[PDB]
Amino acid sequence: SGFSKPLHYPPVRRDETVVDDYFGVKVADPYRWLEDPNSEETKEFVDNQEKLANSVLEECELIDKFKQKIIDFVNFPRCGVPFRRANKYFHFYNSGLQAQNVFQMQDDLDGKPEVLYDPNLGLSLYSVSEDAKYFAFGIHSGLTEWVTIKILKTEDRSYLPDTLEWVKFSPAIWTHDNKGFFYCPYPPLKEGEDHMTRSAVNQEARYHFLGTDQSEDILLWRDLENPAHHLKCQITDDGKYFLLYILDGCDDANKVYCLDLTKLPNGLESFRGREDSAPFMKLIDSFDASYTAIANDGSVFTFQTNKDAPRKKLVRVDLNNPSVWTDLVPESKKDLLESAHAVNENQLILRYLSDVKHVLEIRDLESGALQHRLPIDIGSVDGITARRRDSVVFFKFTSILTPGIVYQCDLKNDPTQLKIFRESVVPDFDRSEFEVKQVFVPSKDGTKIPIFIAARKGISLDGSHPCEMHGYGGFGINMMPTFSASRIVFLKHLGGVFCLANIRGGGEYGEEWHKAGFRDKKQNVFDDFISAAEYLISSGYTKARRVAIEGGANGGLLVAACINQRPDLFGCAEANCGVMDMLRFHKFTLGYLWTGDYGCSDKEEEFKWLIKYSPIHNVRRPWEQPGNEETQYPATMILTADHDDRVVPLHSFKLLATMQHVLCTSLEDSPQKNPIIARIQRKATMTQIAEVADRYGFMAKALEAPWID
Amino acid sequence: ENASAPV
Repeated sequence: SGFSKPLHYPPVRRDETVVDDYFGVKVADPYRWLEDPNSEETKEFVDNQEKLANSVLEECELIDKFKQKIIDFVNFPRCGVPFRRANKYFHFYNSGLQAQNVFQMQDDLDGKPEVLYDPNLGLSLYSVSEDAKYFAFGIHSGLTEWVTIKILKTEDRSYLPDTLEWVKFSPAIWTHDNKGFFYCPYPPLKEGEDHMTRSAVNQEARYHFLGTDQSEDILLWRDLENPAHHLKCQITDDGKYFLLYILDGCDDANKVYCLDLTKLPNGLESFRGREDSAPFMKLIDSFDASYTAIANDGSVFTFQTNKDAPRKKLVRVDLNNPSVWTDLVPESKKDLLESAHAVNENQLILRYLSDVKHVLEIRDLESGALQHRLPIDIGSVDGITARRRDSVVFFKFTSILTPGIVYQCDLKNDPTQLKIFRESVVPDFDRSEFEVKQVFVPSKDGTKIPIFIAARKGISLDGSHPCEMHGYGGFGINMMPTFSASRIVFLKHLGGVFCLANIRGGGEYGEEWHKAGFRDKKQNVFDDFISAAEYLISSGYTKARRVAIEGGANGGLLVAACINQRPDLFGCAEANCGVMDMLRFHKFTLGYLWTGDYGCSDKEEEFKWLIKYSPIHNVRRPWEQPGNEETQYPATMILTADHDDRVVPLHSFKLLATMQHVLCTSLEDSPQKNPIIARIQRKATMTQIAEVADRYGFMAKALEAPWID
Repeated sequence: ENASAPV
């Protein structure tokens, strides 16, 4: 047990009268009062948990060495993927440690870059007009996610007066007349609501004319009967059709409404009246499948869909004859079609995920015929933003040992052969001393689970190495082995082995992989992660007390469920912003959007599966189980912010209180010696560095792993 | 495109 300085756990009050009935099952909730973040008693708790946490971290002598290495390894120039508008190319750049990326512009491909906007004096949703004369961007005013959109002129970097409030994730979609754009804002604030405490409902699709106030924007769609339905939108590369996509919750499923802009007399000004919604052709009007438009030749559209294709495919339909849908690129029986991109007037780039590695195909657009195939090494290719009219395609490659390469491919003039456009370099790190491999590991039920393992070349499998394992396992999210500077520090200066596990609930083998780890089958996700740890131990990478596990949000749920079920297997656990009360999550902020993956304790069958793994309801003293008297919980750090509208911090607080009660303060001479603490952020690159240095310092101490120069 | 720092 790494930690020797004894622990003074603070008193935490239990309300023994709070009890709820779930279909005849009585569940006590003695920390109900921790659900209010503003009360005197909750603020005292925060203060008491901060004092305990600081005292344990002061014993962790490698925090400072970690912090300086992270800073040094992350301090290198980085280029984003370039995109084209008119004859200008745009990209982001960071020298290394700038708090935000700087936005650059150049005249030709061989042109000299100039600074167009430097925020270093938070910013998302950058979108350049068709003629390259304007750009729209979002500023973050608060602690909440709300964004304000402003527009600049690229010629002199001057602002327009236009200010658009109440945007979240919707970028500006510009019409080809350069007069304005479509976007999807939430309504203005009403009586009784407050900027801090407003919900995000009743989303709208609007058109904004440049040089006007938000209150003049044309209303194209809203639905007051279905307040939770949310929106994304798009315009076709030819400029003729506005596409509106309507979604419900977390599912990979959407509606598709199409508006023919060429049929409107006097453009978007026709709707000045409201008459409240525009005359959309409602091509798809249910939530049965995912649809994303890839191209159109007049009224003939190509779409990517999961309709009777859990690995996805490309289909074609004529809007003038919408009963008839025809396969263009058939579903593969082994590989997921992750994305598709129309390029160079008549070509398609398809990005496949094949045993959790990318493969790129280049095809003919009209026929679907295969022209070239490029398998990619262990890592991830992403960010293809080229449009159909563009002849140069760019994308980014990243991996555990590759900080970032941007590749360039002139499909017109010098085709087939990827040239490096920019390559990032980690300073003072010899990449050739390390390697990454993939193995497939059997889960409890026999299913094979792919995991990646990164380690120093030529190590002995003698059980001696500290090991960190990461996973997520939900929502159809594909977990790729990308670059992290702090992970390099763990590998080099702690002698570590890193493992990424592609457990079920992800999307890696399509929709069947997602469904085998959601709702009634969520327990499969935990079993998959436990199996991976058992493999790392039996194959001789590490041992039980030298395994750390880490994850965030749904990944934090992952960590907490796994330590409740198999505490013997782990020496350290770090849960960042986890969903910990699975009976009550849907009651707070936007947690109601996660019922599609988790179920909801409102329905009796869904309760019965939730109660078995809910973290705050399954904390149990491992030493009281008759064969494992020598087991305790791993040293545990729960990470959160004291205020967080994404995953409310009551989740973390209630768990922390439950663990400290059950394992430490309910009994007189507890075998639990490993510390159970929270690292609480009150209220940016340097903030993030300090969080990660704390977590790795605590990890080194807990696993009794010394520093190596 | 506009990526946070890979900490």
